[PDB]
Amino acid sequence: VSTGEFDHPPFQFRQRHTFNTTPLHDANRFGGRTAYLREIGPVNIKKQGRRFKKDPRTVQFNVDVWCAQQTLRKRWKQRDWEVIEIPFRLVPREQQRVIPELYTDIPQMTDPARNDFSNIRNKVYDREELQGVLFPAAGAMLYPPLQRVDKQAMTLDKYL
Amino acid sequence: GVHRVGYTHPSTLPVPCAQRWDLRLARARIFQEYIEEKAPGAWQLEDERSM
Amino acid sequence: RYKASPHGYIRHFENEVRDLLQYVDGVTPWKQAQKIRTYWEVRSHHPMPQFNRPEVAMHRNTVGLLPAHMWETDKKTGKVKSVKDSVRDYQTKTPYPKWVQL
Amino acid sequence: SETELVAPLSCWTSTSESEFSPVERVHANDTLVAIARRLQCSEEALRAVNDGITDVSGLDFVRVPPEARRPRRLVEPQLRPQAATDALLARTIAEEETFKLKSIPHLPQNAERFPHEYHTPTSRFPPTPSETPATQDWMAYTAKYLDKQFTISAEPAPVYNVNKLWP
Amino acid sequence: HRALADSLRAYVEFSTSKRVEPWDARFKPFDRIEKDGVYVLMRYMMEEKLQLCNYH
Amino acid sequence: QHWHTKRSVLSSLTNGRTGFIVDGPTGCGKSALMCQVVHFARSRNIVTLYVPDAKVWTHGEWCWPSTILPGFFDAPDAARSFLKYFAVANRATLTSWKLRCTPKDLPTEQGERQPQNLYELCEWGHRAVAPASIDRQSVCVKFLMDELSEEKKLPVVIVVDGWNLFSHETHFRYPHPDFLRGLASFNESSTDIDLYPQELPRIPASRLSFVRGLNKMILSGDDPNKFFITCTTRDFKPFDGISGFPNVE
Amino acid sequence: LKIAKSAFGFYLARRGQRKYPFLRRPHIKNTHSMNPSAPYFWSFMTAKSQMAFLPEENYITGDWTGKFFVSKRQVYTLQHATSGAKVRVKSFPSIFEFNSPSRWNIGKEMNTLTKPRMDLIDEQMLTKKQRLDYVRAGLLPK
Ligand SMILES: Nc1nc2c(ncn2[C@@H]2O[C@H](COP(=O)(O)OP(=O)(O)OP(=O)(O)O)[C@@H](O)[C@H]2O)c(=O)[nH]1
Ligand SMILES: [Mg+2]
Repeated sequence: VSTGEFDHPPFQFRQRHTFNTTPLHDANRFGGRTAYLREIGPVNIKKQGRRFKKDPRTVQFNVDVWCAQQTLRKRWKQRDWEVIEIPFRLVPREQQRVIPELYTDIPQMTDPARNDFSNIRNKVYDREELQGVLFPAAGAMLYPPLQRVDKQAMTLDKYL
Repeated sequence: GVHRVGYTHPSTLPVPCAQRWDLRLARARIFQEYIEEKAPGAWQLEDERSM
Repeated sequence: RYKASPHGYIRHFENEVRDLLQYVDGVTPWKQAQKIRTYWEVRSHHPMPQFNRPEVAMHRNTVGLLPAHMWETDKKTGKVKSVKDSVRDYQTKTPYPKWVQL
Repeated sequence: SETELVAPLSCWTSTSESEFSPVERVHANDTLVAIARRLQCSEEALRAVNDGITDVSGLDFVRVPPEARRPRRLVEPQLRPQAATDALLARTIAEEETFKLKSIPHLPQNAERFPHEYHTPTSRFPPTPSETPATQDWMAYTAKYLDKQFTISAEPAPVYNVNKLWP
Repeated sequence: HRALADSLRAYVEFSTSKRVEPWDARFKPFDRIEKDGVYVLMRYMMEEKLQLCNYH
Repeated sequence: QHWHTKRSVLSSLTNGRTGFIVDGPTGCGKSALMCQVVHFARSRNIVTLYVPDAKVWTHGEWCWPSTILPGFFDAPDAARSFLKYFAVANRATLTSWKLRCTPKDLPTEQGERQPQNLYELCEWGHRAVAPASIDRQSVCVKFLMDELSEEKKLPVVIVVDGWNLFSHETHFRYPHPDFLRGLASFNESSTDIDLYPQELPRIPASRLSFVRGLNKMILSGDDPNKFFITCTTRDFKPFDGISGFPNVE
Repeated sequence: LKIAKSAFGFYLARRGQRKYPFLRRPHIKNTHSMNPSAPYFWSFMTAKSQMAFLPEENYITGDWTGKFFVSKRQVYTLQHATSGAKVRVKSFPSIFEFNSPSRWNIGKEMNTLTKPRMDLIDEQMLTKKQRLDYVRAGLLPK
């Protein structure tokens, strides 16, 4: 549901900088990438040009690679986590099952019987709850345990 | 980040377990699979348009 | 004559590949295959075989790359007027790469 | 004058001795009981070859009894023996000796100096930068470059494998 | 041949020689007075490198 | 306002934590609620830090290594503007404040005065010609926070809008180590800094000298003098699983 | 076609100035093949990798009587210069010879050493009308 532009504008009569119109390879499109596509100047057709830069299919392919990079980039900035490979024994009760690979079965609910329905795929675990498991060697806990909020405590929002 | 990919042999863990890369080599023997050594880790790009 | 024959993609042809290799190797004297050159071995005798294109390393070009002794310059402009002849005085211990004996 | 001959691959005979690994690796958690169960041995037989050892904690490798039911094979069986592939190449291997070919250089002498010039057609973008010693996390970096009396040399490293590119 | 020789000479002479500053000073963080901000960051940490690459 | 009397009441109202963090969706009352708290606090004449937008620190113009704290960092522009407005907002109370620990030797230009107040100190921080302002502000922020943590009787209200920016990494990354080692040619140093860009680990906000000061007050007990009424910001760009390029108009 | 410069003048239609899909024009006429670049010298209209072997056409493949011209994708090799043997290429009107050998040629394909469209024009291969049209464009003097 993005508002951004995913399509390169079609070649036509030369666009110029106007109210309501900008040049085709103007620096403001695709975050200035259009540099890669630009033949500057009053191009002399017969003698000069770089053919791929006016070609619709080629140009659009390039733009599509750039969009893909944008999405990839933002999906990785979106991660706060690493995948760690933990032996079956030591893992929390919810993962003790079989977990079909991606796009293999129906998107899968973590624990329907305990009232948790969410993708097991996207469930993220706290480095602090897995401490005993991930750093057994260390003796004394490296990360201090999470402090949690009493939801039965009388605090400012309960009006007391 | 620029890092060294790393592998922990199961004999060295404080519980033996089957490492995903090892499994990957199994899968490569079974369906004979070219493992591209120079495949850049940074270049995962799904094809947005069709996917 | 009645064989199971692989089809389509080249992977499926494992047997055939081995045979094609065996055959090729058997038929093809090293004496002859010596003589096939790679572009860089050939270009090694061009007077300026190595420099950086502008995309990545351009600023790493050195003035030491230029074969200035090969040409003739104008003092005022700083421009190349003529080029000396390359071939007559050209000495090399390596017309072919060092490992090629014909 | 030349000293020996090597038999063609079809003439080779395999022995249990050459085929199965004599020795076994020891896991961190290992007991003699565990190892024996893994190799199907009786525990006493495992002791016998290993000199009545009791605790295995100080050992990389334990010697395996011939009595063992499940051994490891020394090398993957479905692998092709090198004698076969070299039988494919026989003429070439004789020519290698005739012409006294030690090496055929793939790249020109100075090639690493020009990064964008020699791109083999197996090479892929984006290029990877050479590694750097302390870079993997802020604590390591800080310890090595910024503040050098910093006590924690790296941020706690989970003993299990962390897959940084994933999937 | 001489057109080529000469243009190689020119190309390398350009790669080797210095250039004008690449950044547009009309915007930020570059407009800032040369004694502060990015320019401080440049004078003390990046200067040597910026000169090695000749402001290409 | 008078906490020392009400200590039990207060501590039960936050349940032992040091103040609150207000959270919600984008665009509900959060930043506004913080404004109001600053109004209530300052009208009642309490000493108040107000960071109106946290992004001026963690996502900044630029980032200097701090001068006297090894291994930490500054946002020099954020810091300077802060030292300025903090001083002029609290000037009444801050002029009564005497310095329990700051060196009495501070470097000073001819015709200028050694600070005897917290106000005087903050003044000393931001009034200088650049570049001097830059190192002065580092020293000054370190000592300011060291002074704040040492005051146990005078209520102090710290309002930070967008705390959630202070609790993770800033958008600055540690300089590539080859900026630190000096160089002859790019030709062969075995260096890539000019060839390829690369990401180095982000600098965590907790390594900003300012945020260090605050965290020091939160985490150490034996500071029940201080109240953090703090806020969250969800102002982030939208991302739904594909992104095109934003139309700049 | 209007004028028949070859047999195909009879068989082919021009279809005005008609557009073909990208990089497929029926007839490969490489006007650009000699198009000077100092910085791109080794990447332009040459092999995409310097580890590629020279083409078929640098080698004598079979039992030959001899050839008239060598192909134009043949690459100029130090021996082309040194050996002092005939090196011909088929260009128009007839054939171009490399007579004056230089090392500056080495490592490029003869495509690149032979100017396809010469600044030189024969007035005798031109109709009086065509000569007029070449004077309009400011090529021929008159
Ligand atoms: N007068 C008044 N105006 C409010 C109040 N809450 C919201 N507004 C108005 O509505 C806007 C809501 O914007 P913010 O309060 O900045 O939204 P926010 O919760 O800080 O959301 P993010 O910063 O985007 O995480 C404000 O700019 C105010 O103009 C309120 O409690 N009193
Ligand atoms: Mg807000």
